[PDB]
Amino acid sequence: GMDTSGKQAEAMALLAEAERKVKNSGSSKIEEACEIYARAANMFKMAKNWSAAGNAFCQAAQLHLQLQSKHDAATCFVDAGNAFKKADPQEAINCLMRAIEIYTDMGRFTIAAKHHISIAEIYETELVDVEKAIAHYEQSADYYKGEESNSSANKCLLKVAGYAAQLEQYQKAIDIYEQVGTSAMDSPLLKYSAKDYFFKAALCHFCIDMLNAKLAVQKYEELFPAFSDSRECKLMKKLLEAHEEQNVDSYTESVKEYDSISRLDQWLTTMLLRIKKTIQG
Amino acid sequence: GMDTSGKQAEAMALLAEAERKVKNSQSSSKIEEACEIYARAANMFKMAKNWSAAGNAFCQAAQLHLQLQSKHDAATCFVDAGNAFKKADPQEAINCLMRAIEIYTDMGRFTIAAKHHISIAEIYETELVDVEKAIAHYEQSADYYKGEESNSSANKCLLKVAGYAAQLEQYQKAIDIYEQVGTSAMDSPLLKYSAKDYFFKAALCHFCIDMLNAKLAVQKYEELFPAFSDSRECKLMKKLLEAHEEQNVDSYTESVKEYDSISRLDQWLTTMLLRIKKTIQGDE
Amino acid sequence: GMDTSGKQAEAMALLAEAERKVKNSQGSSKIEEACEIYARAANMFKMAKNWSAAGNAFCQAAQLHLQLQSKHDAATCFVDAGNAFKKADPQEAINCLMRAIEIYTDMGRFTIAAKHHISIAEIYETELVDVEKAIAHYEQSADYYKGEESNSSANKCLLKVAGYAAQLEQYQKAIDIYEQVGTSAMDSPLLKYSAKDYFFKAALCHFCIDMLNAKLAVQKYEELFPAFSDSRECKLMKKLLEAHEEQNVDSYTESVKEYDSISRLDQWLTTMLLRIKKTI
Amino acid sequence: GMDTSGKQAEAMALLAEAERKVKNSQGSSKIEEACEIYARAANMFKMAKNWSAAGNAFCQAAQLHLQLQSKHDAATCFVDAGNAFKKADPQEAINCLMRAIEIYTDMGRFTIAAKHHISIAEIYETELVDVEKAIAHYEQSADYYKGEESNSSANKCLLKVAGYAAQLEQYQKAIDIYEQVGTSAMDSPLLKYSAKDYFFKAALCHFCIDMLNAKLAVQKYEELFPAFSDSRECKLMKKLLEAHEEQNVDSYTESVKEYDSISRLDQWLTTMLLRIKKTI
Amino acid sequence: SLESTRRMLQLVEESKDAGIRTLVMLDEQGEQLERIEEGMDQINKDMKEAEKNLTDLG
Amino acid sequence: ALSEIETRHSEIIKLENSIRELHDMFMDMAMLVESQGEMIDRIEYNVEHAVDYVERAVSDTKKAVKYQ
Amino acid sequence: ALSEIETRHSEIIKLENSIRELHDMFMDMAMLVESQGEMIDRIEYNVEHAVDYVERAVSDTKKAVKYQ
Repeated sequence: GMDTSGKQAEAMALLAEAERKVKNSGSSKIEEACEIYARAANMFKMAKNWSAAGNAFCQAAQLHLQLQSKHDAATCFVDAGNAFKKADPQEAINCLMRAIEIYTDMGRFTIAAKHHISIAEIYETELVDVEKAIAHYEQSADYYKGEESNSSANKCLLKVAGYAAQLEQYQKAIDIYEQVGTSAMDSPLLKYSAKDYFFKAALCHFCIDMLNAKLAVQKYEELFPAFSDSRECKLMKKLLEAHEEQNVDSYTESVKEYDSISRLDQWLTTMLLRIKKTIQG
Repeated sequence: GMDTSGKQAEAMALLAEAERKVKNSQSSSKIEEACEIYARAANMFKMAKNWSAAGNAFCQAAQLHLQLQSKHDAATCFVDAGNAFKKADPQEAINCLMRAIEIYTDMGRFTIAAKHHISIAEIYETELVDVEKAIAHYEQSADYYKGEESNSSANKCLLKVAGYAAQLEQYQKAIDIYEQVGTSAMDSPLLKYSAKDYFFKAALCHFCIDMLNAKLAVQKYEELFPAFSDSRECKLMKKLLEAHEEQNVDSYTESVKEYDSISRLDQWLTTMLLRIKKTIQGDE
Repeated sequence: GMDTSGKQAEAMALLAEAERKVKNSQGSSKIEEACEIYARAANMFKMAKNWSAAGNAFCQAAQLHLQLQSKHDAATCFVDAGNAFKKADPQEAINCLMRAIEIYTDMGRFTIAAKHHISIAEIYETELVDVEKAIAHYEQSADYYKGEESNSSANKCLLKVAGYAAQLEQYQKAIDIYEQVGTSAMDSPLLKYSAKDYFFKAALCHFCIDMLNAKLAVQKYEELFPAFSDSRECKLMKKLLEAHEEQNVDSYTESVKEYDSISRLDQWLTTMLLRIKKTI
Repeated sequence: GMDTSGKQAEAMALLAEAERKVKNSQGSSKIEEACEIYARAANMFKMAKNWSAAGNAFCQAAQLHLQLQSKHDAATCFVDAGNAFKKADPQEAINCLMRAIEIYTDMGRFTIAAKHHISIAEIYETELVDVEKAIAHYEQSADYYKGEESNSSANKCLLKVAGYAAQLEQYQKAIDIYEQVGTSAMDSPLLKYSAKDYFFKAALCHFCIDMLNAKLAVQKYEELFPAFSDSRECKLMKKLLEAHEEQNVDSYTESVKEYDSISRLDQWLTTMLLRIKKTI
Repeated sequence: SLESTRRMLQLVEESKDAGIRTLVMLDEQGEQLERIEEGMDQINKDMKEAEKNLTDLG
Repeated sequence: ALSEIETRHSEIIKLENSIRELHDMFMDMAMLVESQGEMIDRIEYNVEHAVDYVERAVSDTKKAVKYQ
Repeated sequence: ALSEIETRHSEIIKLENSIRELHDMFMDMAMLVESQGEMIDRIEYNVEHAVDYVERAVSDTKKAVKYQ
């Protein structure tokens, strides 16, 4: 309605008012300045500007920090990070890290874990750094596990294991998958899904050598019997039997037959290609 | 008791007493009691089935709070008056809702403003049947929700506004919205399966502008998303395109009738299919 | 160890000493301390499994608190007393729940009033084997919920009201409510699939009133809701109409048994079907 | 090291400062500051994954709050200390949890008592490998939940207790619990489906006693509601009874294996069938 | 063809069990929701009374 | 001969029964989920009002005691 | 053969695929719903803490101010 021009003019007027009020510096002046900064940041967000709003939020956070107030600074910093989510990833990451540092001082673990998860999301969605994302996810998983939140401490472990497997660190991925499957099999609700984890673990063992995959499949079958009567285990046995005699035709035929009934995602096809190119030779 | 006459008389007497009390005071301390008695009168009117009187009392309380240095209570009275007037006076309810939305957006809170915008659009669509204002309010609510990092509500608002635009012959807007939502569902593990549906809709929209564009969009969706190939929707679209190419309206009609026989279709699907049917019939 | 001897002894000692304290008052701190001790004694008695004494203590505390200007505390104590009294004697629970409903409605909120009305109706149905007062309470709760645009709870209450009215042979209200609910649910993305069922129920009521009325209602419903023309209920009702139009009872029974074989019939449906069969 | 060494040093310094403050005081502000720094040191210890020290600090803070006229903070510190002690020594965690339960139930709050009892019972079962104390704790939690009219939690606790009791050769308690649960669940329109399973379990508990009791129980259950007459489980029960009557173990084994093939069996059901086959 | 029907039977049985578990757990969920809804009203009423008292005293 | 015919005739009705039971369960699920969603919306509204009033009251009392 | 075998095979395959899709849907349902359940369980404790704290604070402050 009023267009961004009027909102920008009002926000600049408020910013100038706050700057002049802080210039002649005392509690009332600084409180008015921070309130005006918050109002200007809100108007900037309304005006669709995503850079000035973040700067105003950061200024308000700093003003709160200098005064004896902590959680207000954390709220301002997280708001600034949210505003910077579309402006500059580095500033948002820095603001979120400062918010995490402030939060963890008082023992609020869940908020710090959520902020770390958001930071890992930023690091993995746009930036191509997977080591930092893995570290942040591990930190979040540890934070959640420290509060007996096993249900919420498993997704991060699965993501970390998947990325480690994508990074050739198969031992860590196998350990995480086996631990998750062992924890899940006990729960009757999550028992149905546990099969998948074991299957994935088998693949991770096959990426190393055939005998390791055979022994691991036998161990899983003895430990958990239903895994022996599943389609994935049938495919595993067929592949193990076929590869021994260097017959790529059977391998590809079985892969296509499995794909026909149910499609495979990028991870599964990538692992199958790696196994075929590495061991089938 | 449940007698309506007694409750109505009591509420009217209480409102008259409050009015004379506020008039006497006008001749800060007593304004609070005036607001409380006005709220009590509004509640009694609401329980007396006189929605108009309750809404008027709520509006008077909102004004009496506005003249005082208080905003949240005034906005609460505004929403109460609007809800009361929803049944009787749609326009007064809309005015109260928009004033309250302005109040919230001035304070800073956004999500409640989005909910009230959606409510305004709903009343506009269901009573005043004004498509354009509902579309604008849905767009504003979707923008607010997206600005708050809320995607599901924004996605639903985008779907509704795109459907309304398609109903209004604006095919490009609907096409782009459907493509965006389809991609968003495409990059999710849960909604992935439903991702096909949106794409199908887009295809139909393309058939409304040209059939060659329909083929190009279908091929683009196929290459982008292989799973869309096996879905019955892709086969139906290909068969319809072939029938349109050969101008054999009979084959198109038979295929559409069979597809209706296997499963029913909503009003949108049938109307778009009829538009395509008349477009092709013009060719033959 | 959770022996009730010590709990009961402590509770009665507290009650006696609080009665002594309150009695001496022939400034207002005495009433507050008496109410606090009453609440503690009531809680102790509740821990002792004796519900009558706990409810009596709750009611006495509620009355003492209501003696002062504070009133919402009295409502809370009264609802607690009703919850305690739900075991032994429901009449006192009903009385105190009604008083709490009155106070809450006076305050201004109505959702809690609707919940308490639902509780009272449930108590009536379960214990007092009464349906008329339960019907009235359900209607009041439905009206209260609809006043706040709470469609789901109001619809459920109206469903119960229509069912009970049908049980009492009041067909008009049942058909009206069923038609209203079916029409409302027809326009939903989730509830749409259930819109058929309600219609069928309404259709059955028509069969009680007359035959041609039921046929015309079926035609109207099918025209309004074309997808209703493929559901099993429509086919069953068509077959029953065909059998009932020529004084055929054998085919009626065979169709009823065939439909019941796939799905077991409930008491309501089987009773209505028996009535229709007995008609002719 | 890195963070661990610094956190440990800071926690030790905070503990030393608290000791100095408490020895200096032996006014209220001193103890309040001491307890605040105790809590901060406990959190700092939790940072470094040293649960024993954090639990000790939390227990000391709880004691400091207790010596002052405060209870809620003491209970919070007790539960935090118990949660911290859940790792190293379950006994200290159990002590803290029982203290917290006593404090909470003193004020009259019963909802958190059930959760604390459930946690205590889970610790007992998983770590100490004991079922009697777990049974008692679950019974107490079920009674507390049912006191507030929460049916689902009480039903779950009673189901667990009945399963454990039937595992411990006790049949009458298990049969009573299964009967009550099935009868309650049958009425509700939502949980109508599952009642049969409970009935089946009850039947098994009756068969471990004697064949005639199992036959009479099956007849009673079938009479109660025809839905349980579904062949899926009734046919298996009748086949097992017929095999037992005629002293044919081969037929019993064949029937059990055929049932297992289509649908798998659990450890509880497997052991029950093994016992029934052994007694034959 | 018979093996096909066996597979469908097994799959539908598994799906039914999953649905049963979801229904029961959601019943518990709804009970918890009702409890929190009951609590918040007392929260709000007590807070409003306290705020009014504090404002009046000043 | 008739063995396979009876087997085929006996392996179809059970699927229908199971599917109908699943249908009923899913429908009840949908209705109760809608009800729970409405309840949660009311929950959120109440929480928002409470937190806003908390901020207002704390600010007012703090300024009043500061000014005395 | 003719319509016989083609119908048999096609319907069986389509039903199997649909059933597998339903199985996956139900698994995801269960996982997310368990997450929601633990989230609400987390809400409950802080709700209780807040109510107890506010009750005690209001009572104590009212008594202290009235006595002074």
